[PDB]
Amino acid sequence: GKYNLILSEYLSFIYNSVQIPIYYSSNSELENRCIEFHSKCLENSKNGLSLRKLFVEYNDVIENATLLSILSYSYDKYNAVERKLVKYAKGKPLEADLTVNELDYENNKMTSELFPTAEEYTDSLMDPAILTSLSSNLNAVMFWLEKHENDVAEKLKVYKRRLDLFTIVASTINKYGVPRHNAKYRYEYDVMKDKPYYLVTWANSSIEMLMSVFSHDDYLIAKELIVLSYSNRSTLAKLVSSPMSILVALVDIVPDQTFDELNQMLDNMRKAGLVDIPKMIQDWLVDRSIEKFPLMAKIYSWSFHVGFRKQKMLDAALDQEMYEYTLIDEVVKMLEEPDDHLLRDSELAGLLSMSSASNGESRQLKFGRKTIFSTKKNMHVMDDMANERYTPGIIPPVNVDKPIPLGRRDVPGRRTRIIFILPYEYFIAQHAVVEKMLIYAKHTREYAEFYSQSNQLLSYGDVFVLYTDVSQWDSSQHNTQPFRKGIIMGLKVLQTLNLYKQTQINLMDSYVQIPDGNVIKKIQYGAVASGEKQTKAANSIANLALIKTVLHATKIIRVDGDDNYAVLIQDVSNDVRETYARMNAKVKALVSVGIEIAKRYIAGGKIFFRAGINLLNNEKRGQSTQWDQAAILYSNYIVNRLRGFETDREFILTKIMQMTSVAITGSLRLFPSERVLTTNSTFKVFDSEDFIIEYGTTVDEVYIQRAFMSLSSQKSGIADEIAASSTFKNYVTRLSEQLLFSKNNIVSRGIALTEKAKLNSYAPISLEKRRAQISALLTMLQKPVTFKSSKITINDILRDIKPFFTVSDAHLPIQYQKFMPTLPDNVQYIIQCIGSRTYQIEDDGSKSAISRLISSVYKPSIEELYKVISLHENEIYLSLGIYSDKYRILESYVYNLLSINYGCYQLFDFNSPDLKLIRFILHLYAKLEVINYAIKNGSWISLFCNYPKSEMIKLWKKMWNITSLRSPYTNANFF
Amino acid sequence: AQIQKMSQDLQLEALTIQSETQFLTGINSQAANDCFKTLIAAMLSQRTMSLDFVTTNYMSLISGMWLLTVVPNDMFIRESLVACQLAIVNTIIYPAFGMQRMHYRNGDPQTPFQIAEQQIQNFQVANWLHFVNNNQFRQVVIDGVL
Amino acid sequence: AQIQKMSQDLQLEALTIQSETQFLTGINSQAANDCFKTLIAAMLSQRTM
Amino acid sequence: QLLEVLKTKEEHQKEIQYEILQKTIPTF
Repeated sequence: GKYNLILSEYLSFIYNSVQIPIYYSSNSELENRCIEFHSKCLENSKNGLSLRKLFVEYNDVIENATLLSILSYSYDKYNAVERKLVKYAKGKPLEADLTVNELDYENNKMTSELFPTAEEYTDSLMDPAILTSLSSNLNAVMFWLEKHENDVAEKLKVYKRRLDLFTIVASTINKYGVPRHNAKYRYEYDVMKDKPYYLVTWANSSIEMLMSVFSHDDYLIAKELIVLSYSNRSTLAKLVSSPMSILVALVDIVPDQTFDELNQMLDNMRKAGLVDIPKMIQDWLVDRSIEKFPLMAKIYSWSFHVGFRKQKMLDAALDQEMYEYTLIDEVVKMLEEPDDHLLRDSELAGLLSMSSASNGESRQLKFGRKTIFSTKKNMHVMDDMANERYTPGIIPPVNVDKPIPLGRRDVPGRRTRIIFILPYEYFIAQHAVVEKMLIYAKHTREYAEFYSQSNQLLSYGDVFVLYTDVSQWDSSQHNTQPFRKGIIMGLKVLQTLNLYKQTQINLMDSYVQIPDGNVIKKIQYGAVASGEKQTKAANSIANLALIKTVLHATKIIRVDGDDNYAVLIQDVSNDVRETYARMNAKVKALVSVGIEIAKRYIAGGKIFFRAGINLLNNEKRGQSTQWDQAAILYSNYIVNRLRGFETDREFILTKIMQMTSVAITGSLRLFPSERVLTTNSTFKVFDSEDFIIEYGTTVDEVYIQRAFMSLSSQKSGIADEIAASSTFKNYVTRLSEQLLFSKNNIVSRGIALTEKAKLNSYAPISLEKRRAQISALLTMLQKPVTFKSSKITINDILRDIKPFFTVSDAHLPIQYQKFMPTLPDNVQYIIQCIGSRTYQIEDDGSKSAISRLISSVYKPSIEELYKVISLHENEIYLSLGIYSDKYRILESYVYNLLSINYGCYQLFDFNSPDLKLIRFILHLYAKLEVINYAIKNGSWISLFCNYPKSEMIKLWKKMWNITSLRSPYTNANFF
Repeated sequence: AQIQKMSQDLQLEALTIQSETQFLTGINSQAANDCFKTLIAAMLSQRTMSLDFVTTNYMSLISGMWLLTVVPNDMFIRESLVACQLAIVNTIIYPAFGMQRMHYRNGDPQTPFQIAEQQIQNFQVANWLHFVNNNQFRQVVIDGVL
Repeated sequence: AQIQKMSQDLQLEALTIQSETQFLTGINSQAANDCFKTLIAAMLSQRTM
Repeated sequence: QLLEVLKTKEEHQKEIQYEILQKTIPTF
């Protein structure tokens, strides 16, 4: 509710030149009243008259109806930033010491220097890649300061800190002015030409951090990073974080030389400009009390919000007898028992998987009588099959003749790594084998990433120690020979076994299409990179193989991407490092009570997670939309809050206000309301109370809820014609002809949409759908009242059960200690009372008998299993090649719809003995209600249920008719 | 067809499970052929196999008795006949033959199936035991050349 | 070569919970030389271990 | 967890002493 009113301040703040609220309602009489109020408001404003009398004349509308959005009639230029910023440009601009970056262009020079001419310029090295503007951030920041310019006591101190810092940003930006952003939210050459190239990204990071400060320490930290980052753009993040690995070993629940290693980390930080942050760690080392460890964590998390190290592709590419090691035997075990049908029909499975396949070059295509630039690997199969070009038995050579294009992955505080771009023959020849490999991993604890439904908590608990950072080793030219030799050595079935082998052989000698300016060079490449199916799976096999080789009783051994550990000091560490050295491999072999790795660090016997997800600077420009960009931003914010870092929620609200609004005219924007924004739908961006999900309980919410589903999926005048060409029909039929026998169409209908659901990706479709959606969306807010609802959802089901639950105050004592100290108090309180789980809740039906039987190579989603299970015994399909399971399919479907596995709920033990407070759906509804109350009150409530026997049958029918709501942004799933 | 009459003959329901875990066993348009082949070769090559079951899949056990009656047992590993039999003896034959009292306590070494022989009395039951237990292979020489 | 026929013979992973603490056997191409030398000197030197 | 925060607090005790002895041994 505070969001809707806050938005008013923001609009009044930006505009000084009318605001015409818009109210809707399920009530029919009120609705006409809403229309009268609305109509009169325009007239009054377009006539320069008051509106105070009208509001009094519509108290019923304000008090009893729902706000749908707030129109804004403006007539300035949105250049209020230039004017507002000056008040804060009092400080002295920063001057970047262009003598800090080993790589010239990494230095914050003047754009006109790095790129003398326009045809030479490329924001490819600093692009925020986010669909929001720098001016907006500046505007948003100014709004908060105006609002909190009079706060008192401690609140004021936050302002003084925020005020100070922001000045650094305002002062520097002011010197060069505030850069103007184009429709594509990019930053052209003319605007950039006379300004410090790395200005825009820097401002975003500085703004993101300064709007994340609260305590004094946050300020010094935001302040030191903000300043050094302006000139240092290649080691600040690495330097600030680096010592965290040694620190974990320090606290109870170390050899002299280890201490020196830490001193050097501190010195390097010091010799690099740092002052206060190094001092803080120094103070911490006097007692090394886990009680004061939270600070060390804020530093490691904060170092990430400095931005993304985006260097030139070639530079990134450039960094790249005793090999017992090439154990990599592991391959055989994973594929020993399996004439598995999967291995025999590997070609169909890989073909089907394409939806979850990597990416290839944006080839040229023709379907029917047109041309397109699709980059999706699946479509390539369509063009090739309908062109006699499709030839999987012949996997394209990846060498000098036909080199490998290149993709990339950027991450704060680490040298850029490259990603191959192999054709589709490679994915197809790798899906079945990898998939079979994973099943073995799935039940092998050594692979801490795959094992069962295991969550990071299980991994944490396992650690009766020695940890490593084999990230560089996975790309060490030395590694490729062994790695490939082992996979090949281990290697319908023979056809598949052989083809996979060839992928390795073509790779053994792989050339890279590495760009080098507006030109595409072409150098060699004797290192291994990612881009193959087997990448993540095979990489682990190698990493596990490596530690076994290196390893004066092995209690546990584990792998996890770029880290491998084992619980079995100065002598052992030396012996370990020298051993790693002998194999000529760059690695961080440490030894300790604690361990640190890329995904989680265990300092003090407590589990910690890094919290540095850049919010105002994205890694790459995907295909998401401005709206989805916001829902994604809010997702990111929640994950951070949960992990540690916390950007002020008011700021986030401001961004959502900027990011969601849409203009119908050149002087009229339409800011969607809080009800429109948070109501559970395909456009839901956030929650009206972090960590708590609501569901239509009032008539209005449901009235609007059914109304929104309507314009949820709007056809694409491209995604249909594509299925109209012989290509699509041949591809679908061709795939099916080797998958079906009887009348499969239930299966057949799904496959088509399986493609029609990703096809939008193609710009002309995503853009066509996105632009068209605006016309429908704008009109949608206008006038509805005409919908033939009949479909039911969780909202409708839950609304039914509510009245039958009797709530009464109950009490729950805190008994479980803390192990994830960063969790916000309200979240931490639930774990303290009911505990937490170290497992994921089956939300796909994968663990049902019918599914196991179907596992034919086909794989029906939870939705399909749900629809199929709801069928008559006669109809129940097993057309594929092959029970009262009916309960389990529904359970997985329901849990999926409640995101019980994502968000903060994934950290709650929903089967906690303590969560007695309740007296399948009635129960889960009972549990969610109690948990949510706990989060929003700190106290517990006990629920009683006297659901009549008659009501249960009506409800039972509803259960098998629930539809979904797509929005993927909501994605909070972090561990 | 079969698996459907299967659900019938037993009478199933709603969160009232009993025999429901006996049909992640259908898939035979693959299983029977494998089980068949597999069995022979085993004999011929005279290879020794293992055993992957559940303890809640009673049916799967019944059929075991089919198997066991057949292959002279010595054809399976030790750690496997052990499991199997005791699993039968403890959750299949006592628990509905008012013979429980002692769900059968065991400690490895000796023959946990065997011992069931000199155990309870009943003739039909009793012949099975001797025939299966002391059932072995007949070591035969010449066959129209060594 | 040897350690491989070893696993064939050894029956590595068979229920037991303490695997891979028997195979730290490696670096043998060395271990043997150390074990060998070490043993003699011990004797001669008139040492005790 | 305990069986490894005590193979470090017992390789200090063990150390210092295993050494208090080495000071009684004129071995370079």
